Amino acid sequence: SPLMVKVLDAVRGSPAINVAVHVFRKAADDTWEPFASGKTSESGELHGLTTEEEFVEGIYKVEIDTKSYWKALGISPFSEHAEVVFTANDSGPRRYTIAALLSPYSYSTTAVVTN
Amino acid sequence: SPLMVKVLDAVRGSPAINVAVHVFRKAADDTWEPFASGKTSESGELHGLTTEEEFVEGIYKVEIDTKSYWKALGISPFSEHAEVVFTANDSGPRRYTIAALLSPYSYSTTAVVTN
Amino acid sequence: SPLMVKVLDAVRGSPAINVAVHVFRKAADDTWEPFASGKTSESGELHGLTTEEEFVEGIYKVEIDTKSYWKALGISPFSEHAEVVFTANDSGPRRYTIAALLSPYSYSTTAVVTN
Amino acid sequence: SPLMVKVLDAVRGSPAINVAVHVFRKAADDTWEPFASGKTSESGELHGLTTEEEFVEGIYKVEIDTKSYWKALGISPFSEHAEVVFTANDSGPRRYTIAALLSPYSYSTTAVVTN
Repeated sequence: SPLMVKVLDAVRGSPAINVAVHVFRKAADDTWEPFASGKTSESGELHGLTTEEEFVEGIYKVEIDTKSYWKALGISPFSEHAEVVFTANDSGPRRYTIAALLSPYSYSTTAVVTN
Repeated sequence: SPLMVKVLDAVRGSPAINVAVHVFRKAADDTWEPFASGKTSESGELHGLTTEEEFVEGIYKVEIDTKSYWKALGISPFSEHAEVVFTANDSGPRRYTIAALLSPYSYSTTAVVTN
Repeated sequence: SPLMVKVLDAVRGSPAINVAVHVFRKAADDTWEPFASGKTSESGELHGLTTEEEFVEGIYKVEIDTKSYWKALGISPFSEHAEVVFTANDSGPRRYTIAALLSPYSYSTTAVVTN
Repeated sequence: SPLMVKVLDAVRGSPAINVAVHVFRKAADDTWEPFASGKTSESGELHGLTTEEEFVEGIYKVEIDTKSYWKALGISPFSEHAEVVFTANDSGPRRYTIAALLSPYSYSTTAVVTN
């Protein structure tokens, strides 16, 4: 899959397991159509989201549903979800990994773009 | 203002000046309604966004136009906008400071919530 | 003070109060010599560490006693101390603000350097 | 290896390649003795640092030499190196991965502890 999502839990120092992830692609009407989704594995990773054929250039939104994750651990978080909006570009490297580091009130989202 | 946004540049170690920030509030019909907007000052902070009277309970979206900030520095970044979605004032009125740290391929969001 | 340290709690979204901070300066013989120390205030900031006259060029080590902060909250964290090692005033005198964000298994260090 | 180091470059959105990493263990005299070292691979990862037999409980320091990395990319950084001081504990999970996210003026170090 040209798009992968990896999530780490900075409170427990663990992969963030069973975190729902939703990917949307922006349509011609400037609305977000569902594109792909899943839940992170025991390794905190979500594979198989899409294929090279389906992941064409465009604007994508990745929603990592962090609020539900922290609620299940018993910690009240700040945000509804971590949101990454980005443009997929064919000229750059072929694989996009969205790496999220989560704490309840602070979090980072980084794109590692490789091939 | 009960809502304050601070934007910093992690490449140069400086405040991020003149960055556009748009705040939306989810309406009854689930659409994002415009709420407030402004641009960060020389300190990287955006003050005067709203007031205690206007900033009622709700789901807010803070959109930091950030790709634009980096492109102004000659950097083609990964993400279009930093986006922070949070429920505000659900336990009663609070003061929210959202600090966004900008890197070309990465964004960090931190919220300090006080009384 | 040309050197300011701010400590924030990423689990609770609050300043980190009463955190011990020790600053060292590398001596001619390569040992770390004590330079200044203090404890963060209710805002999470430690002011009054040093002066323009005392903070000369050199290699400085900022040690944030942080494992101790987390252990006081009932959290057994990964790291003993947040540690920031930097050369200061090598291009001339500057003002340094170091912001440390504390999580149990993670620490983030940000420096804002101004004139 | 029970200890692994992974490093990401938030300016380029890439693994941080060829980054020198030094691990020290604290001795009875409170001095840091060299323990293991290496340089990150094309994946930004450093494998084979140690073995379960050699990595006993104690206090360890991981120095990721970030200054040299940013100098080779043409960006003046804040810090001499990212430093992680931590205590290895036999009761917890067996594998420690130190995950570093680097920008020139802001960086995070997280321990992912698994088995």
